[PDB]
This record gives sequence, structure tokens and C-alpha cells, in this order.
Amino acid sequence: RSVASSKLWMLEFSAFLEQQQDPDTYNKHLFVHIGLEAVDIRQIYDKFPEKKGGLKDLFERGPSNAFFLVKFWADLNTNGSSFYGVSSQYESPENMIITCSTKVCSFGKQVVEKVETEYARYENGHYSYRIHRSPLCEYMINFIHKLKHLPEKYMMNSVLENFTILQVVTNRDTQETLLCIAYVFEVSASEHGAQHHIYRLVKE
Amino acid sequence: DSETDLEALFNAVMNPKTANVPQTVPMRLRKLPDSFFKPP
Ligand SMILES: *C(=O)CCCCCCCCCCCCC
Repeated sequence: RSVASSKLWMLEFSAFLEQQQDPDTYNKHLFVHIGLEAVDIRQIYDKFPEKKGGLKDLFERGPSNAFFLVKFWADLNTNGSSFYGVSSQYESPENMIITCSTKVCSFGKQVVEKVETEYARYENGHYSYRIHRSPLCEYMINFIHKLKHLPEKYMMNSVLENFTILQVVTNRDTQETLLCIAYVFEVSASEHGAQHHIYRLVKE
Repeated sequence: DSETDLEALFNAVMNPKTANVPQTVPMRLRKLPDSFFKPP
């Protein structure tokens, strides 16, 4: 349980492209997937939203064990019948109503936000939350298109230096930060595809 | 002033002569763990 605070654990996260060959045949490509070293949060504050409700504000409010930084190497090696989606799953000892806010940021400025409300399902003494096949926003579909249409892999990483995603999962009622995950990206060059490192975000 | 939009972002990399986006410290040059740039 890496991406886990005292109250919530993210067991699964994946962004994918699903292509319907025919009514019975679907090909799915994973861009990124999950399914601890420390990073000084001050080194990344410039890549995320500032001011009230921004990364610094959220981090200072705490709890400090809810804050993570995920470095993804994305697998972009893939080709009307397309669905771009994201799925994630969480577990808690508590039955909460949670809100998941996902902000796409460019040079630290918010470009789009998706907000999702999720309710608990009892599962073996604990509670599960699933965000199942959330459609990827048009901005992200277009961004992926533009990335793949660049001539050189080095250009893709150059673009990605200033592209980030911030995911904040909150208890809707209490506004307690259950998980806050900062995502940073490079392109995978690996024969093994998408990879990731998960870090704890610390104050210094 | 620099611009911060989607065409500008890709334009900056595709045609660096006409780039007008904020300038920043490259991630490689920051105080970050070595594993940050070595995938498993
Ligand atoms: C729009 O509504 C989507 C909000 C962001 C969803 C997060 C998906 C993570 C994107 C990873 C794809 C790889 C791109 C480099």
C-alpha cells in the first residue's frame, strides 16, 4: 500500500486507450498504470497551482502523510471506435463520501479540472471506491495527439517538463485531504512499457 | 509577456526561435533523487 494515508489507499490507477475492433473485440493500451523515497515539496511547488487551495496551502494544512509525488514514464506506443479513459480504485476502513478533483496544469497554471463524487461499497470489513472508466477530457486527448505528432522523443519530454496533474481526494463532508497526488511525466523508452516511481512529499 | 496556451507549448519546442513561454529550471538540474531519472 504505497499511495496510502491513514484513511485511504489508492490500489489502482490507469489511463488507457480502448479500441473497438468489432462488436466482440477490444484492444486496450495502457498509457500509465499503478496496480518510499522522500521528495522536498518546495522543489516542485512551481509546477502546481499556488494560492489558497493550491499545493502549498493543501500541504501546510496536512496531514503530511496524505501527500505523494508520482513520476510516470508514459507508454505512447499505440495507434470513431476509440475510448480514452481513466480508472482508479480506493480502499478505506471508513464509509465516506469522497470527492476526487483532478487538475491538469501547464507551467503550474490550472488548465482543466474534473471533479467526481464517489460513494462507498462494503467489501470485507472495509469499504471500496471505484472511479470506473472516467472519460478522459478533450484537452488530454488532444495533448496526447500533439505529443505523438512531434518528430522527436526529446521534444515530447521537453513539452512534458511543464505539464503536470494534481489529484486531490477529499472527504466531502469534512474537507479533510485523504490523498493528494502530484504527477510528473516523461516518455517511456523501455521495452517493458509504462513505469513509475512513487515518492512521499516532505516539507524539506 | 509570455503566453501559456496549448499551441504556444508545442510551438515553443517545435520552433524554438518563436518560443514565448515561461522559462524554467529543468527537472534534471533540481535537488531530486537519482531514481527520479532512472526508471525501473
Ligand atoms: C480530463 O478530464 C482528464 C483529467 C486528467 C486525467 C488524468 C489522466 C492521466 C493522464 C496520463 C496520460 C499520459 C499523458 C502523458
